[PDB]
Amino acid sequence: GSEGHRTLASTPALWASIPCPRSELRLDLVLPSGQSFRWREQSPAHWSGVLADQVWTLTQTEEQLHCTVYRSQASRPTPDELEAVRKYFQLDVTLAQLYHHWGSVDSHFQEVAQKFQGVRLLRQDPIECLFSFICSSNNNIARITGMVERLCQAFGPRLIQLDDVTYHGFPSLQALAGPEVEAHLRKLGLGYRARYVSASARAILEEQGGLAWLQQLRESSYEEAHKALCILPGVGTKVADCICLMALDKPQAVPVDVHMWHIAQRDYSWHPTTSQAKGPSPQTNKELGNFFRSLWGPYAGWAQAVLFSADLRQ
DNA sequence: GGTAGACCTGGACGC
DNA sequence: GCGTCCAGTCTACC
Ligand SMILES: [Ca+2]
Repeated sequence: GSEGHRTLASTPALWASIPCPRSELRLDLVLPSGQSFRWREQSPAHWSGVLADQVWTLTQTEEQLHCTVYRSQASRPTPDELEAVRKYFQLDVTLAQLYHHWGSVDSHFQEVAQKFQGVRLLRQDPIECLFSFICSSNNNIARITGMVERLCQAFGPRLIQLDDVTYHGFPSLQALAGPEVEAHLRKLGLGYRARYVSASARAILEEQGGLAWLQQLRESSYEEAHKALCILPGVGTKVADCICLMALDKPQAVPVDVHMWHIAQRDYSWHPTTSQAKGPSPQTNKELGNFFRSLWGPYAGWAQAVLFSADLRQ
């Protein structure tokens, strides 16, 4: 009863509400591995994970976002705690407003977007996002989720246990920088990315000024930020964009990959013009990214998320 | 400066 | 059921 993951039905007195229409947010479209890889629908329509260093379970109704915290006497979330939720979902950004603009300038978005309202971007932690996406390169979402999970089990701070699940917070730079971590990661299956995680941790900590460095990029320019990020091992343009776009408040960053070429090509008949080659290449990927930035504007990245959600569901 | 190949893993095809 | 193919960075190199 008071054990296991909670539910809106089962322990009512424990949930608080955040005004939020399913049109402005769709948990089933945002939390599935892709932006973050740490949320799990442990119970239908109920997603659990670590948010702001505590475990929560989120579920929604047609006009309400219900939340629940596990921290020591159990109680519905406090108001401030709920804010952390709004900050994470960047609720002050109005999806209706953004969708309208994109629709206005792009008939195809206009079409496709209808069935997939409520796709926004999570404001993630630089560290987690950096390393989560270092694991994403030349890989698929299934393995990535697995890799990230093992990584957090083995190196992240132990949080609280629900049923047979012991939550962990994302590892720290120090942790990831520790000795013999690479051999450890290799044993978890991150393959060659094992070294990348190990090296980027040490690199940040011993060559760029530590944690503060990343935290400074939130204030720098996308151009600068993306630039700086590329230094780290296993971090190219793509991963650099993911980080800028999902944790460094750079909403115009557009992560270009084979996925995107497919969309650019079959939905816009897009061709590289000022570039050289006909297929994917550093110059051509740079172009594809510019194409969408001028087509969608300042929040191009957010827009891309919408097409990706609608696409995969087909 | 702008290409090619190589690359840990493991679920998908295709033969 | 085996071998090839998918799902970004990095480096050797013309
Ligand atoms: Ca590929």
